[PDB]
Amino acid sequence: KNYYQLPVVQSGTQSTASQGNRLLWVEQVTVPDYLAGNGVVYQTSDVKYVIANNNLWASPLDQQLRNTLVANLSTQLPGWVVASQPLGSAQDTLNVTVTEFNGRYDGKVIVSGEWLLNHQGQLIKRPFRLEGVQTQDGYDEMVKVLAGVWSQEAASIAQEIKRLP
Amino acid sequence: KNYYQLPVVQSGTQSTASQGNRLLWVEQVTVPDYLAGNGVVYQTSDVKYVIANNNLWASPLDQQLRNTLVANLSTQLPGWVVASQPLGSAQDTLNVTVTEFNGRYDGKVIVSGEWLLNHQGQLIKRPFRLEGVQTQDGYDEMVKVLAGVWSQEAASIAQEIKRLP
Amino acid sequence: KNYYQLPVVQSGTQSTASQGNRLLWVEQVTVPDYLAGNGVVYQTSDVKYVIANNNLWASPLDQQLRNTLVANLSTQLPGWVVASQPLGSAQDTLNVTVTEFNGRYDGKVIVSGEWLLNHQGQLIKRPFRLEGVQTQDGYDEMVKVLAGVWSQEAASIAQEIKRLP
Amino acid sequence: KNYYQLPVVQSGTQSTASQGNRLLWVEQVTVPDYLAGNGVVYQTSDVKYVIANNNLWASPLDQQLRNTLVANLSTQLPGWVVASQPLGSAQDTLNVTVTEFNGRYDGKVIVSGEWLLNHQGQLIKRPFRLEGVQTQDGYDEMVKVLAGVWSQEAASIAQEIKRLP
Amino acid sequence: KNYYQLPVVQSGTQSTASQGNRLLWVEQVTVPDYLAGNGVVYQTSDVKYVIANNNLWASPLDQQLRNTLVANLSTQLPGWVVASQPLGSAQDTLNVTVTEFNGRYDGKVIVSGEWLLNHQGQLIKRPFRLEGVQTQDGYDEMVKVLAGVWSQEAASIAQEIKRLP
Amino acid sequence: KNYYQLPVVQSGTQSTASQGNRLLWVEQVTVPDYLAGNGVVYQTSDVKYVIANNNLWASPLDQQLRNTLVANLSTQLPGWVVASQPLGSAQDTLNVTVTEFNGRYDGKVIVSGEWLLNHQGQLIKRPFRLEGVQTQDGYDEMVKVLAGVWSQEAASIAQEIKRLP
Amino acid sequence: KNYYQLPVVQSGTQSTASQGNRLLWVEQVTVPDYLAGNGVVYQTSDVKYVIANNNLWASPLDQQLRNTLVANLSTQLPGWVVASQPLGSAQDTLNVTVTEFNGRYDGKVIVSGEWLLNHQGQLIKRPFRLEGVQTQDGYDEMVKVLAGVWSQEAASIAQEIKRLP
Amino acid sequence: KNYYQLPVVQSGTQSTASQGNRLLWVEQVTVPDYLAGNGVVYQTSDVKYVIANNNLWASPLDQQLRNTLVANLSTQLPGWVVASQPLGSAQDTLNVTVTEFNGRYDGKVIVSGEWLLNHQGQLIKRPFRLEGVQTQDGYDEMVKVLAGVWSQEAASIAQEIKRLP
Repeated sequence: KNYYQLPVVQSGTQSTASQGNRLLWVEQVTVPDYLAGNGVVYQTSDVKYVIANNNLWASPLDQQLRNTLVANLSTQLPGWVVASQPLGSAQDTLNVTVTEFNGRYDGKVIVSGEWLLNHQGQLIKRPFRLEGVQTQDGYDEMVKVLAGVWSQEAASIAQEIKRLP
Repeated sequence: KNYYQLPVVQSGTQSTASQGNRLLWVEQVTVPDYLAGNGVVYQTSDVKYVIANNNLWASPLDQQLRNTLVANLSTQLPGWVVASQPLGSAQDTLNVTVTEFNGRYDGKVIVSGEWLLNHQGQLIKRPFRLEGVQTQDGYDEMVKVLAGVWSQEAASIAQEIKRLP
Repeated sequence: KNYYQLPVVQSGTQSTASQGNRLLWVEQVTVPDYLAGNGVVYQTSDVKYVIANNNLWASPLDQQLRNTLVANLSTQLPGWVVASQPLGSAQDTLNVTVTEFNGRYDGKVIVSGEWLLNHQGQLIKRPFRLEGVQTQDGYDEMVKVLAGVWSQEAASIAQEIKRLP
Repeated sequence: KNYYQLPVVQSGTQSTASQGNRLLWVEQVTVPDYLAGNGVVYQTSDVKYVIANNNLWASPLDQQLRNTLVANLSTQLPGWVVASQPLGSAQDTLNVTVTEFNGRYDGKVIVSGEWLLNHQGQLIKRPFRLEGVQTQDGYDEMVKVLAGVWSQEAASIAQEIKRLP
Repeated sequence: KNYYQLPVVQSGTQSTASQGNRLLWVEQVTVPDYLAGNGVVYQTSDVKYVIANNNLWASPLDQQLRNTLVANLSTQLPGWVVASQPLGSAQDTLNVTVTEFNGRYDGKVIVSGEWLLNHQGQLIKRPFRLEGVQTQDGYDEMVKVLAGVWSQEAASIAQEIKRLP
Repeated sequence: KNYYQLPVVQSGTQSTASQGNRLLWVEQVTVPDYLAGNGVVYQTSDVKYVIANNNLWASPLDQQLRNTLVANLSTQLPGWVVASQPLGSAQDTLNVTVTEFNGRYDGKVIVSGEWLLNHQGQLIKRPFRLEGVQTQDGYDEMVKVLAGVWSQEAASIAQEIKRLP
Repeated sequence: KNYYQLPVVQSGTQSTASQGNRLLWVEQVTVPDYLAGNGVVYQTSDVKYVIANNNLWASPLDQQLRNTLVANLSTQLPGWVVASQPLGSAQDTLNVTVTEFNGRYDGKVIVSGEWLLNHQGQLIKRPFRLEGVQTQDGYDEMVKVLAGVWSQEAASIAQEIKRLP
Repeated sequence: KNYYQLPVVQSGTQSTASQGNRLLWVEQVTVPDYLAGNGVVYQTSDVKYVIANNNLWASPLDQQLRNTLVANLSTQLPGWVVASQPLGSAQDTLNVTVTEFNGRYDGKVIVSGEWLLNHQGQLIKRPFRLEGVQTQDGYDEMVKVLAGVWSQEAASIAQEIKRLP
């Protein structure tokens, strides 16, 4: 048995308060049943996949993505309070649905999905596709590159958030 | 065991929804139990079909159709915001039913169904049938052609949407 | 294993709108437990039946009847919007209960049931019995003649609908 | 395994319900668990019965009784509208209970029960017992005679209905 | 296997109406778990009982008692409408709980319980104990004497009802 | 397997409840899981007990206690109406808890508990312990003595009730 | 098998009434899953425990603690009405959570937890740790010392209650 | 099978909550399924962990964390009242999430997470990571160090609380 968990990070000891508002609530990262299960997958063909047997998630993938996104956004938004729990009526909402989170026959690892943001009536939706390479052909390197690309797309979302005050 | 999933396309930097009218919600695409089952269907006679036991959907087919439809509509409606979740009050609703999504014994592939749309009170209903050809013997080519036909019908829905004031 | 599904049809590309109203909602085609199951049946005597073993429905019979009736009424009512989903408060309702959907010892295939329609307080109920013959003694021909007689009774209902503007 | 179902009779072109008063709803006919079970009962002594293990109802007996009652009442009440579903506000309600629906060791068949009806506030209650004779040794003849007695009691209910202003 | 059912009776063709009111609703005859089960019991000692193996109830004892009480009260109250279903707001209520329904080591068969009646605020409660003898030592005779004593206590309740207009 | 049940005593012609104040409702007597289990308990040491596997309650002990309490209270309160179901608005409530209902290794039997009563707003709380002696070796004698002690405590409750204005 | 139950006590025949108020409601004694189960435990190390196999609770530990606390508080608060059931709106509330209820490698038996009291807005919370010794190394003595220390902490709570009129 | 539980510390005579402002409620500490499982985790590589099958939590880890946090906060906030249950209206809320609570293959132990607090409308969010060293080979020492780090983080939360007016 081999279980993997996305390394969750933290933003030091900033202790951000809601005095300057800037609230953010993160809903559940919706994921289809071929990634939402406990099985790590590796694209072997154009539409054919392969579910791993003993290479599983430590906790379900959607919860991992939600918590790591909350951590990455809290790190990459200094002065913002981002939480996976409801904050208030003046909070801005974020809904993420992941479409791909696997490797590929060429040794590449793909992340992709869509994210929507509600800011006081203004809704902004955007899809994303990103790729990384494995230095060593292993599930360990696969999950690590997955986490790296997850951090990349979290940084993209943080930039898009900081763009509109 | 082999698993197949329809590739969910994605665009680049998308638009916002502060206009309100550029909103569309794709409710879950309903399919009958012979398509709702996790097995791939192969039409062998006029009313006879065969469900493959070792060739399955990676995730349930209805969720795949809903997600791929949302992605295609988000691509060919750049000024709009198409989502698989509710988006507002003046948001538009799109209810799609799929009656056939399988191949035939003559080496061909069929996709048929219906769809209803609500544009600010006006309800528009349209059925559709489409037929493609898989050129190489294999379920992978069948799934590829199926995804292509699904994208073609999403483009048809986009064209019908753009035909309104 | 041999699974059968009623061939669902379509009405081209009419794109009927609710501007001229003419809404129709189709409730679930209620069917007793000797036909509502997955087992095709063949009347062997006056009250004795025979449930088939490997001759089953692709999807449950009631859902098949509901969807095929929606399709047949959409085809046979040009200018009407017929759906298996609620349309509005000004919609007319239709409730169908099937009593027989099998073959007979003489090679005949029987369809029968009752249908009720609500049009703004005016309720119209009517029973129906119809028969067809099988050119070849086979379950394939049986299901095909069943679909043909289903289309026949759908045409009867469409005429009864078009009778009262 | 042999399955039996009561033949559901049907009339031709029936009437409408714009008058309101010509409305009747047959609630689900209740039978005890010795009749609610899917097995055919054979009364062997005064209080002793035997439930056939290989001779069963095609669908549960209570639903069959409700449907056959609705059909018979729709036949012998041409000016009325009898349905197994609610029909309006001024609609009439018919609650039927069946206490015996089986054959006896002397070669005879028994059908007994009670029924209550609500006519515009006036509640009318009447019990009934009827006995027929099966002439040929077989469960098929028993079911035939049972259906005939059920039709006779439906005719009795129709006569009691027609006796009101 | 030997199943027994309390013979339910009827009151001819009186067709009692609610014009003279006299409504009666019968609640579920509550019975403890040593009689409420499917097992006929036979008192072998002061507090020791014996549950029969193949001598069972055709339908659960409480439903049998409720239906037979409804029938006996409808027979023994000419001009009253007694039902196991709610009748109206002006109806009188009856609640019965049986404590014993078995035979005894001496060949005697005991029935006992308590019944409460609500008539427009006036509540009348009363316990009862009654005994019968078996002419032949058999479960058949046991159930038959049980039904006879049930009719006896039903007659007692009918007298107590007719006592207070 | 041997089953035991406490004999539920019964009186003759009882009284009515038009006075309102002569009303009492016995809520379900609660016992812990070592008494709530269907097995008879035998106290072997100070805190050690043994649950008989083949000597069981005919019906769950708590329901037996509630019914026997209602019967005894109906006997020793002739002017009152004690029931196991709600009786009105000015009705009185009696909540009894039983902590011990078993025999001891010295050949003796124990019954202990508490009870609360609501008399027109005044809440009265009283605990109780009682000890009897079984004279002949056998679980039957134990159950007999247990029922006797239960009747004694019901008489105590009756005496406390009669002590109020 | 060896089952143990905390000896519940009683306060004679005081028959305390609510005329002088002094109500007390006891909520469920919340207990973690290593003590809340049916398994008696014995601390073998600093953080290592040992769950007993055949040394179990007669009824679940939390119910036992709740009932014994109700009894001890009723004994040790003369003139108060303490119950495990709601008493009224003017009642004072008590919430207890136990953290330890086991023995130790040195033969010591530890009880510990926290209790909170609500008296008309004034909330008073307090933790407690207490120890006892076993004269004989046995589970019997263990449960007995547990009950003794439970009585001790009940006396402490009774003193804290009597401190504030 | 070996079970481990974090020792829940306890103080002496604590304070009251009549002031209202000295109130804190610790909602249930949430951990992912790799920590929510009853098994102890041992981090073997960067993203690889191993869950011990025979070394388990005595009770679920999340409940243990909540209880130990409440106890520590009750110790280092003498003037406050910290509870695991709601305490009032002006009460403060503390939502803690734990992302890591396990040891590493270099002989070290990690505890990381986040926590949010609501002080009279002001929401304060802070993450934390802490690392200890187990000196003797054994899961017992690991659990000891884990409890120590948890107490250290509770002290950090107490310090952040005391930093407010």
